[PDB]
This record gives sequence, structure tokens and C-alpha cells, in this order.
Amino acid sequence: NHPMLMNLLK
Amino acid sequence: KLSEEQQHIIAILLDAHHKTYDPDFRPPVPLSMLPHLADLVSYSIQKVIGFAKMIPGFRDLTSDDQIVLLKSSAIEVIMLRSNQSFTMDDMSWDCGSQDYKYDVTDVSKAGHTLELIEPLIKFQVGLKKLNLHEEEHVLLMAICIVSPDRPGVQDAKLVEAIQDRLSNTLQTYIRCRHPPPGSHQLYAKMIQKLADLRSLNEEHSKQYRSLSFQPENSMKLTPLVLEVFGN
Ligand SMILES: C[C@H](CCC(=O)NCCC(=O)O)[C@H]1CC[C@H]2[C@@H]3CC[C@@H]4C[C@H](CC(C)(C)O)CC[C@]4(C)[C@H]3CC[C@]12C
Repeated sequence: NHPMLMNLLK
Repeated sequence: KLSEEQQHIIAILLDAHHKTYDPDFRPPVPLSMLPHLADLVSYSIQKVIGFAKMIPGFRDLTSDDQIVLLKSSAIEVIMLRSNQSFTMDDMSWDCGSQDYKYDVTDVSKAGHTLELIEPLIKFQVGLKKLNLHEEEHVLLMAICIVSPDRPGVQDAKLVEAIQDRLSNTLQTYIRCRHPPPGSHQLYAKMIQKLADLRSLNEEHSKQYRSLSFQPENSMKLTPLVLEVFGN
């Protein structure tokens, strides 16, 4: 439910 | 007295901050400033995430815990990091040139009221009066993010252990390096500032929920802003 946050974390 | 580990943490946090804070957006123009400042906040969220990843121990957290800490701290860290570009000379965020200089008039034209703006400005003044070392400023940003009392945290004990390491580094730094009487109850005043940010966070959320209920305003936001602050 948080794909853009997840991407910025990785 | 400051351990090798404690100096290491401070060195890492200063570098993370220098790499991610710089004193592209829709241009600045009651909502005339919403597009520009939505873009500024959206961009600043990415900077917060850049800083968070370089916090010692952050990487040891599960993706979920990293996500809940960043979702719940982002606006507070944006307000807190802005303090270095804030000028008591004329109560503005003076990011070099006049185009990107933001006073009470400017930041009140993005569909948020003085119910948020007035405490935000008083917070910036109160923080300037503390006259923090950059060492204390970057520790406060890290302690703000890695907080075990945020809703949705899975491993509260792990987040608590990381925060305590950061807290202990900060208290040690104040005792060894902050000149008395400027050091007196400085840790407690800094924690009070974290409390003022929780209250600013709550007021921002209330106002964001109303603003973002209005689809003509939601339309002016960014995808990252919608994912972090919600629909
Ligand atoms: C210009 C300042 C940064 C200056 C800096 O930090 N520059 C450095 C960057 C970098 O280089 O990384 C920022 C710091 C806090 C900011 C305010 C936070 C509250 C509020 C949020 C709202 C977002 C929505 C989504 C609309 O709810 C938009 C208006 C709103 C009033 C902001 C205005 C601009 C503010 C004052």
C-alpha cells in the first residue's frame, strides 16, 4: 500500500 | 565522555544531513501557493528519507517499521530541518533568492490556516533561541524519526534501543561539548520541541484531511504527498 515510499527506501 | 561509537554516530548524522539539506517545482504565485509548496514538501519528503536511511540502526528495522516511522515523522522533520534556513531578521525561510523566500504571507496561501502557521513560526523562533549545535540538530532529527511511540510500529523494543543510543549520544554530547549554562536542561528543552512537532503534525493532519477532501485541491498535490499523508 506504500510502493513509492518502498521504492525511495530501496 | 564521548565514546568512539558516539563520535561515529554524530559524524554519520552530520554527513547524512549535509548530503540531503541544500540551503524544478511548479512556480510560486488563498491557494495560489498550494502547487509550489505541495512540490516543495513532496521533494523534502525524499530528502527526509535520504537522511533516515543513513541513521545508524535504521537499516536493521523491517520495511514496514521504516515505512510507519517515515509516514508519521516526515512533516515534523521537514519543519525541524527548515530551522537552519529560517531568519528571525524577518521571520522568513530565506532559501538564497527572493523567488524562494517564504514569509507568513506566502506559506498561508496553500489552504492551511494560522492555526498551523502561527505555532509553526513560534516553534522556529523557540528553536533558534536554543542556539543548537548542528551536532544537536542532526541528533534531534534522528531521535524524531526513530521513535518507538509512533502508531503501527511492530518492533517497539528495537526502535526504543536505537532511539536510546541516539538519546544517550545527545545527552553525552550536551554534557561534554555544550557550554554551561546553555547546556542546563537542554535535553529536556529539545524533547519539548519534539512534543511541539507532534502537536504541529496533528494540526497539519486535521487541515490536510479537510483540504484533501476537496478534489479541486487534492488535484494540486503530488502522488508521494497523497501516499504519505493519505486520500
Ligand atoms: C519552506 C520551508 C522549508 C525550507 C527548507 O527546508 N529548505 C531546504 C530544502 C532542501 O534542500 O532539502 C517549509 C518548512 C515547513 C513547511 C510548511 C509545513 C506545513 C505546511 C505543509 C503543507 C503541505 C500540504 C501537502 C499542502 O499539506 C504546505 C504548506 C506548509 C505551511 C509548509 C510551507 C513551507 C514550509 C514552511
